[PDB]
Amino acid sequence: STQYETQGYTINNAGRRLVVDPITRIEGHMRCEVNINDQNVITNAVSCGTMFRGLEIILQGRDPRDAWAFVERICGVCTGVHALASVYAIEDAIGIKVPDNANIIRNIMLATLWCHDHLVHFYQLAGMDWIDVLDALKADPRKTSELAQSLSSWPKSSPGYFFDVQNRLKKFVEGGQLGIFRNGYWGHPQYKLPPEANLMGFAHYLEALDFQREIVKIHAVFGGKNPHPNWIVGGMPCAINIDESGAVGAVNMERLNLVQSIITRTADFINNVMIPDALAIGQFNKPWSEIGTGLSDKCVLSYGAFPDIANDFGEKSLLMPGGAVINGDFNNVLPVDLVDPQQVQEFVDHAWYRYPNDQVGRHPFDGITDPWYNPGDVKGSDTNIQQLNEQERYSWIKAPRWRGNAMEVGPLARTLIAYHKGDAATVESVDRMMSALNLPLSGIQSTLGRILCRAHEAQWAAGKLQYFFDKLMTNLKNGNLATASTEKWEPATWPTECRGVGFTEAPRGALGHWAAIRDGKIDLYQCVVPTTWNASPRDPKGQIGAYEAALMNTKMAIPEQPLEILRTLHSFDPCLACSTH
Amino acid sequence: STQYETQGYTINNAGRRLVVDPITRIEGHMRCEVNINDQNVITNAVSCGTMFRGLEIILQGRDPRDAWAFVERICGVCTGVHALASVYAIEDAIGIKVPDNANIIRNIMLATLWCHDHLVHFYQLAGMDWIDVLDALKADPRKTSELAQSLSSWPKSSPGYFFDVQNRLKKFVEGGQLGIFRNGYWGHPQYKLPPEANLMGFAHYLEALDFQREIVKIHAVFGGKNPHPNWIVGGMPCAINIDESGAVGAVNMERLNLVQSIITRTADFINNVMIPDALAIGQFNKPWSEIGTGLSDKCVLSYGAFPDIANDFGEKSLLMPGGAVINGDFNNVLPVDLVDPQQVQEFVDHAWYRYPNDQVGRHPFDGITDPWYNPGDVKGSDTNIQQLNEQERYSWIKAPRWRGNAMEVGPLARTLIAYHKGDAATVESVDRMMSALNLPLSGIQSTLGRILCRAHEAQWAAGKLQYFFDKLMTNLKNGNLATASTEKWEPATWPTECRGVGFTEAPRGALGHWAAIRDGKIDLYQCVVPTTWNASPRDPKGQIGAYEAALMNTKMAIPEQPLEILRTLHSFDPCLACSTH
Amino acid sequence: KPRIPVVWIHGLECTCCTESFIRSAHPLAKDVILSLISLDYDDTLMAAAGTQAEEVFEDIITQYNGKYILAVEGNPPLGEQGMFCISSGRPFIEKLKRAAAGASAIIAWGTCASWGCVQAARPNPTQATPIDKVITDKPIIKVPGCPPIPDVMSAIITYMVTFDRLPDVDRMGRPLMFYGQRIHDKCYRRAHFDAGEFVQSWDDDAARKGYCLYKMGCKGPTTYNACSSTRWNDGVSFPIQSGHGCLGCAENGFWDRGSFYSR
Amino acid sequence: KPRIPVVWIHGLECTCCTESFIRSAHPLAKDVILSLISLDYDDTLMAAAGTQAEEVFEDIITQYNGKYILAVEGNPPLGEQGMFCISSGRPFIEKLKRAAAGASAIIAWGTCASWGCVQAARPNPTQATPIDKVITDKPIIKVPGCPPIPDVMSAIITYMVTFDRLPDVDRMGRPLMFYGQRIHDKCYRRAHFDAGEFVQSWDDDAARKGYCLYKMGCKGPTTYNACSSTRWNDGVSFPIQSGHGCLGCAENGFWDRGSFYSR
Ligand code: SF4
Ligand code: SF4
Ligand code: FCO
Ligand code: FCO
Ligand code: SF3
Ligand code: SF3
Ligand code: F3S
Ligand code: F3S
Ligand SMILES: [Cl-]
Ligand SMILES: [Cl-]
Ligand SMILES: [Cl-]
Ligand SMILES: [Cl-]
Ligand SMILES: [Mg+2]
Ligand SMILES: [Mg+2]
Ligand code: NI
Ligand code: NI
Repeated sequence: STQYETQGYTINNAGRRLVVDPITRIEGHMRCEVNINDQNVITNAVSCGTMFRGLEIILQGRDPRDAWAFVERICGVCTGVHALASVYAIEDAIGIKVPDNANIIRNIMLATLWCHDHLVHFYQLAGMDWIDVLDALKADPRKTSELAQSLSSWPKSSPGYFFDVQNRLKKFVEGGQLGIFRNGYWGHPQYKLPPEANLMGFAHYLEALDFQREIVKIHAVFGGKNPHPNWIVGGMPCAINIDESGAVGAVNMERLNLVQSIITRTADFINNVMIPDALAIGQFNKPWSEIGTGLSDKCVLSYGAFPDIANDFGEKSLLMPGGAVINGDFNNVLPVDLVDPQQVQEFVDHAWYRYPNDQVGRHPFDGITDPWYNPGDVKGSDTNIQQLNEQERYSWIKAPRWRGNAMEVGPLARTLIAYHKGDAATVESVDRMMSALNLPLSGIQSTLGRILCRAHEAQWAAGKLQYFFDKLMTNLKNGNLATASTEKWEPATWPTECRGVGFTEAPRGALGHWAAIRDGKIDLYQCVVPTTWNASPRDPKGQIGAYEAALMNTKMAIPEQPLEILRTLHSFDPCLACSTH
Repeated sequence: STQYETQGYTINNAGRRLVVDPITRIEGHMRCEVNINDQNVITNAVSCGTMFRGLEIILQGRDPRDAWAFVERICGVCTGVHALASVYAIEDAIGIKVPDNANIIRNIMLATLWCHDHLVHFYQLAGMDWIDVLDALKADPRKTSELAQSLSSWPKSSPGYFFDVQNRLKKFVEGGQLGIFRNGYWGHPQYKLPPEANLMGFAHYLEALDFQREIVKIHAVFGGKNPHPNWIVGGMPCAINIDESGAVGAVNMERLNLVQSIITRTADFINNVMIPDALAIGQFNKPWSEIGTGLSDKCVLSYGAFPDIANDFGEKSLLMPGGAVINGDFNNVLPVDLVDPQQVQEFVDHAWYRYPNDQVGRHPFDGITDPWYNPGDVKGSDTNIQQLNEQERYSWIKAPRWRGNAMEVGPLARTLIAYHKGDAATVESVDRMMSALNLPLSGIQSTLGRILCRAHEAQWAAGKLQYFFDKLMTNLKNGNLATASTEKWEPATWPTECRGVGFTEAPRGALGHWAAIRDGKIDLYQCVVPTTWNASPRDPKGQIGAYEAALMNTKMAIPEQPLEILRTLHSFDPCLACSTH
Repeated sequence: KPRIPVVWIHGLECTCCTESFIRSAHPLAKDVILSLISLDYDDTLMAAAGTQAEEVFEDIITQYNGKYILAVEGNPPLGEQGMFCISSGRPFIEKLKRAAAGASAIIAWGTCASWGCVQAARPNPTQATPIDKVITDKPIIKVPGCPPIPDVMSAIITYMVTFDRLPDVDRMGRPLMFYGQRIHDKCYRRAHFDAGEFVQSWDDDAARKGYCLYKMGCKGPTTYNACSSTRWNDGVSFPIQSGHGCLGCAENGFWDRGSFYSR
Repeated sequence: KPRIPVVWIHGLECTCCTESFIRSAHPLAKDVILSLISLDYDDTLMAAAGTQAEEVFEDIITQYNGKYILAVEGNPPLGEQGMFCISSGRPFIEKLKRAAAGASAIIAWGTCASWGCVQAARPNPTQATPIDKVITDKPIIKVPGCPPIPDVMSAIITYMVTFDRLPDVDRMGRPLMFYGQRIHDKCYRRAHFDAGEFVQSWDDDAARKGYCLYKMGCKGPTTYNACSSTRWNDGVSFPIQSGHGCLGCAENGFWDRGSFYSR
């Protein structure tokens, strides 16, 4: 057993080793191991991506116009965000400018994804870490109604409703077919909601499971289908026709009416169901404002997103701010440049990849994806990992760093960046939110904080959906219908050799695609994805990533039941297919 | 002025005349006139249909296979019921038996219509006679929540919801654009709901306006569209394919799944919104259990409906019983034969039609539709009527009688027939309903009763929807897919001369189509429609129809404001396009 | 801000267009009435009857003269001095003319108002006559169909409110947006038509595979509407999708073009 | 009354098929889970993780040996001794084979489980392999598409539950009900294909009229699925309706049949 110091942590692999494989209520495949000391406190944390597909390899030799369709399939949870990054990257390489309505529609696509993804994460992925579903069976329906009505104007709050929900759960469990509730952590002492709050939460789980299907109808209108809508290089394929013959073959007034109806319902659900539930989880779990801080008080990163001026990716255009904080210095938000080779680099000394020199980090334009399964001594075999060896290579996830710093990305990161750049709406929202909880600002830098920021982002995005729709309708009133630029559609119009970067803020954090085009085909295509940052393994300096750091120093009540580990990991919304691509 | 005695009434046209033209919150065109004595009691009532189109004339010379499509357009409110009666009539004439699935799907189409039509009538047509909309502005949202929650398990009951509904109404009226609420009867002493019940009812009006659009999706699946779905002689055109190539081109498992979803939602809305509102109106308006009795304690008629044994229209088959009561003898439910020339007859001595002898009635196989606009000695002129002359011709509605008797038809009529025939489900429902209001069974024979029975029937039909759906699925499981019989589709296969009767129970009561085919063409096509019965003018004996009787002896608080007249008329759910065709 | 005044009157009709309107899925008819328009007169839905209804009618067309949209469902009969359709003891046509005179624009909802529909089919006993043969001095937007599609009706209204203009129309006054193309030009069974794959009798193997309905009398080839694209009832179906040929119900005279089951 | 046990496992995948499943409009995925099946194992949605999740997996496949449906999303990679996809420290393929041995039947959700999908596209770095090349002794229903249509997924489930049998399949193991016909055989733009009316560049006049997307690379003519009939997201749209050609995403090897924008 060894011990070393990094980022204010003592990494100590003495003591009992705990394995959680598989991590569930995530997308894709993850393994986590920790060591706990005699006080059942985590002294070592090991983040492991247990899948790889190799989209960066598959994309070589493809037509750049096709690339979005391939990379969209990096992930069906954050569906569309890779298509957006791709069309951005190819447009940036070739020098394509899209029409305003294409840009607006793309921002609608992204905001719709934020709303949908954040809502499903809150209920279906993270929720059962905080709601004791089985405890709901002990709730009083009238007391449940009273609680719900004290927290929200949401209509669906009758005692009879809560009784009906409870009775449905009772009949579901009675025969012993507990399905997704089988062998859960129910009764764990870290479950702190009263029974009425569990019944309210569970009811909302079911409402959200129903309601989420409606949100993506926006993607269906503009993008054909969800999951995995369609896009083009040069804008979007959803041609508009309001007032001419054949409007039946295009986005017309009836189609836009559908979109508006979805937007309103989406805002209503998020504002009156998800937001109150998030605050209620805060109220009953305040100690989790001091657990899982990890890198969120040291190093956070946003690239920024939602350019409001078409084809302008600058600071005055992006509605969601970009910037980096390092060394806990939130008074100096630094500018990010994705072309600068000294900024974003990926290391593979602790990952299953070959580099000519594994002691140096490679900017994505110099990226290499050469898979090498080499787990070394894992107390078993190459085909039977009993204990990863975190002193060597232990993951299919590359290790991204920014100026050599290990960074946290995602909703909390973005909230902190916007807050410290002085975004008025963010400042006001955060201050009000932490006031309502009777917690200091610092309480946001936590596992609880990640959940609160995610919910507040769902609300932000629902608001932006309306703003974007209004901008679209304004253009249509002014007779501006264009949805595609085709000046540079034909390969004969492209530079023989060019490269570009497409970036955005996906639901989980900062996303970049780096593409190099040569002779009409993709020569290089490298992706660095938010969960790649967060779930990162260590670097040559032994610096730990956001997940490992957040798990460090965490108390477990019951080592055999990893509820605290699940809470912190789920708070980051892990997407492992994204992380590995 | 004259006075005579009929059916226990004193018909006296001395004293002040009141005219209500147009009658609103009905389908189509009606004029009502009454005389009131010094005590503001109606001593005379005059029912006048103020429209005619002449479908019975238009159908002559048409192909019998096309008839359903023409007569469907008798009415867009009771949409589909005339198509059903038409295909029944032509099948009866030609000797066509349809496959079981066609029969089940037709029963689904009819039950769907009962649900939709009854729901919309309750809220959008009758509701504002009972609910004081402007009084809802004075309600306390919390007391509204408490009221609603005391009456129902329905989820949408929060104080915040009722506040939001209340504020929507407040904003609607704030600019002085009161729309459908302008110059209403608000504040009339006969408005008896407390403000909280008004706000509850108004919230439900809005919810019902939204929800009704979903119910008719069942019509869209089986019949292509609503309003005015499609049908065929020989069954239904919605061919079924569950498990074979090209199921995408037919009624498949996904289409049946949609139907099931609508059925469950329809039952839930009726049972938890409409039913408790009907009872609440009952609780606050018990005196109306003794107003508007009319013929409902003397003469009531049902043909029966929903044959459960395909192509069997006998008593063992019909799920909704047929029968006639006369002379207030509910102990003697008499069988109805629609071929018997001494049973159903229409008179026109007081209607705008020509008969060879206007002092006798004609069975529909001997029917004549020879329009003759002759209002005779009116106050005013034939193009500017100030007062109809009810001593001569005063309506576009023919006067149907059953064995010479004036009959009431519709939900109350059917409920009485089924109750006294000993239908277990009807007996239980009525007993439980009248028990909850602490009213005697006789309290159903009233304006309030007509509304209670309509809500009852909506629940009954919602249950039958599931029953029929289950029967259809049972057949499909057994490999029984057939939806059309085509061995007699071609005109050359029909009798050179034949006649038939198609009958059912439409939402408003007993419907009959009588058709004669000769040489491949419609020779005669006579409709007798439920509102023809209820809104009937007088016959040679001076016998009054159901509306005129129900209005007799009615007290009016304010002569100039016809709220009591509207209450009683609306309770029968008048369809004037139906009545006149 | 005030909402645009709308006066909705009814001649000879079955009320199918009113029912279609309240089916609207987006925007909901509720939201149309509460938030997009001021539905100031409508026999089907209004609280007031008789003299109170007449007062509403008079007050609205006077106070908002030159400023309301007139929606017409149904048609006036010229037979029997117009008393085949009587309103307030007078021929319906007088109400139509009075309403029309003060309107900024007229929407003829449905085939009845646009062309005649079923009452005008042979032998037209009442001499039912479409609105534009009576009102000859105002813009009339024809929205045909029996009835028109719910979401087409609401989209036309939202267009007028959002864009502050009438929809552009074809030479028959139908909105180009929804009536510019034929049913058959956007029919999902066109592949079968093109291949000679036809239903020949109901519930044959062709019918069970969703073959073309042309030989069963489908009039899609000569009918302009949005039924095969926008579809019906929040996109759930349309006549052809549920196995029945198009009747031609959006077209002038469609009742008298021969059997629905003939070519 | 007991619900049919379902074990849902995940190989190499993007989780689009799971996401599609929860989009189901009728029946709602809620009601499928609560009332129609017993979803006894599912990494995406289950409470239990790690050893608790292993305990559920082992108990279900033992207790319901021979009686559970195995749903598979994604595929096994044969490269690096299977350790391109690791579950509980061992190759995913071991978990697949254990689950398969006890299943009464297997549903291969999506193009991944059916054929290979994007990870199997040239040069297939992981040697991703479809389920039917590994499991050769069990009924496998292929439900291809990237992902399949939500209401098709739920319809197949309800069919299996209601009718107590597997759907009948074509020669490739796809349910005839939804894969019997080509996109192009039920496409509402076929009229334009027949007439030579094609989009030639994005947002051209043809595109604004809903013309056929064949010259923009639409692979509808060779692709079997229900997108042009059942459509996507409760009938709201499908790729072609929103102006993009079919990619061919239901067909084996569709990623490697040339550019999506070529013939
Ligand atoms: S079903 Fe009618 S509209 Fe469709 S292709 Fe055939 S003939 Fe044309
Ligand atoms: S858009 Fe595609 S599927 Fe439709 S007709 Fe054209 S080529 Fe065929
Ligand atoms: N959000 C998201 Fe998926 C991840 N990580 C991407 O990009
Ligand atoms: N219900 C109904 Fe219409 C009437 N009256 C018919 O038939
Ligand atoms: Fe909507 S009223 Fe119905 S008949 Fe044909 S349009 Fe007329
Ligand atoms: Fe639904 S996992 Fe998504 S990639 Fe194509 S099917 Fe695979
Ligand atoms: S009958 Fe009418 S509803 Fe459409 S499909 Fe034909 S125009
Ligand atoms: S791309 Fe796939 S989703 Fe349907 S339209 Fe083509 S099979
Ligand atoms: Cl009118
Ligand atoms: Cl016509
Ligand atoms: Cl798995
Ligand atoms: Cl493939
Ligand atoms: Mg990468
Ligand atoms: Mg008649
Ligand atoms: Ni993802
Ligand atoms: Ni009617």
